[PDB]
Amino acid sequence: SYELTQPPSVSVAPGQTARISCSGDNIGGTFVSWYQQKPGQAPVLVIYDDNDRPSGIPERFSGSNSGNTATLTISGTQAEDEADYYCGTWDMVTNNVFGGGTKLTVLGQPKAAPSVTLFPPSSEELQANKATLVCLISDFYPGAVTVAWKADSSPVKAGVETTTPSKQSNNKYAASSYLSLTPEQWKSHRSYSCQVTHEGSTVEKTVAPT
Amino acid sequence: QVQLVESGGGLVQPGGSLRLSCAASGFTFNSYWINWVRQAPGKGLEWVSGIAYDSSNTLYADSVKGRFTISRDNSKNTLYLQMNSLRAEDTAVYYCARGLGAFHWDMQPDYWGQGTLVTVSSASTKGPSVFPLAPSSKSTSGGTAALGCLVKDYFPEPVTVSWNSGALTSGVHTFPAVLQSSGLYSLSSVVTVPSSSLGTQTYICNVNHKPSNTKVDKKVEP
Repeated sequence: SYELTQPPSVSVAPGQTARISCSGDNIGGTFVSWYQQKPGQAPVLVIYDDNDRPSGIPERFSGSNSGNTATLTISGTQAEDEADYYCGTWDMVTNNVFGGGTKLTVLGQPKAAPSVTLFPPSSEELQANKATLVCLISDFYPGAVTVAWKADSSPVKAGVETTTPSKQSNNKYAASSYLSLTPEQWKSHRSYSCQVTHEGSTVEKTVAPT
Repeated sequence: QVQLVESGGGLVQPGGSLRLSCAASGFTFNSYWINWVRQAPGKGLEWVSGIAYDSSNTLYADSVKGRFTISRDNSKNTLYLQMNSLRAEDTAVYYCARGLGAFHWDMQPDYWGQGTLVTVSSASTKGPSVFPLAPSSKSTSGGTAALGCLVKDYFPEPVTVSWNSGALTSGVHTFPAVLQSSGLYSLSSVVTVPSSSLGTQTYICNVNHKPSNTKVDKKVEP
């Protein structure tokens, strides 16, 4: 039965209307609820039973539900409305189901590309029979990045661990990626690169054995 | 004011068990369906279990059925989740969440607690290995330079990193840790400094890990 599907991301200018949709097979015959969740905070109900509003919720939040689509509309979107939004329903088969969430951005800072710093394994770690290449990614906005490694232009999937972006202390984001090899592997290619792509374009740093 | 306060989360190993509780106040607890809903770090919401106002009906997600047991104490305004045969993929913040009304069909959450964190991992406690990330070439002479410390393979969180015993804080960026497949964590801390300072000034990272009683200084040189 029951998957509910939302778009990962929606953007609005301040004062523009945001619309977040939530789709499911005859979702129109369930009672849809909507939750807003800010970073590090519990979800808060903003609409229940398709279109009703708890007291305390600003009148700009409204809801709709017909056919395969339910929609949460925010008119005159404000800065504080920036959050993840989840749609939710109940049905006999799967009980309480939630959509995957939709991050809403109110165009809030200017774009900033990532700084990428890439460190080769240390002589200390190579003496201890290991090697880690460390790729540090900072000062970006908005907060999504795609990182990739190459061993002399040849792609690598083996041995790569990458964090998800976390909001900084100046309203931009940081992440890191680590590529773990053996010393022989590390000597066995003539160079290595983390290639970081930020909505738009690709930044690259490269390192070579010594 | 409706309040829901969860507790009992913590670290535990796969195969092991834990009991969470949620103490409620500011509404008539006895007349509402109550839920547990969980959120894995950076993931969406997943309903876990719910119980009718009169404990006549109890429901579980298929992911959890047969291992978790929900119950309530209407005399103490308290809800419990006994979680047995834990798996790594049960790691999440667990929220207690009041339903709209009393019965299963009213089970959609309206009010949520702040939640309690449950980390399920088979890793043993381990202090980090600390490696220097030597300054190389990136900007230039009469510019700034970046050097750091690689704190590899520790468990559990958290680790504290300072530079020169706390004396250097300006220019320090310590990055959130990566959780590797090994189930062990790693992080990095970099400081930016005048390039001209390299090799007249000393830079030592201090890495503290309370769980393993580990305190490591590492000198970082060109």
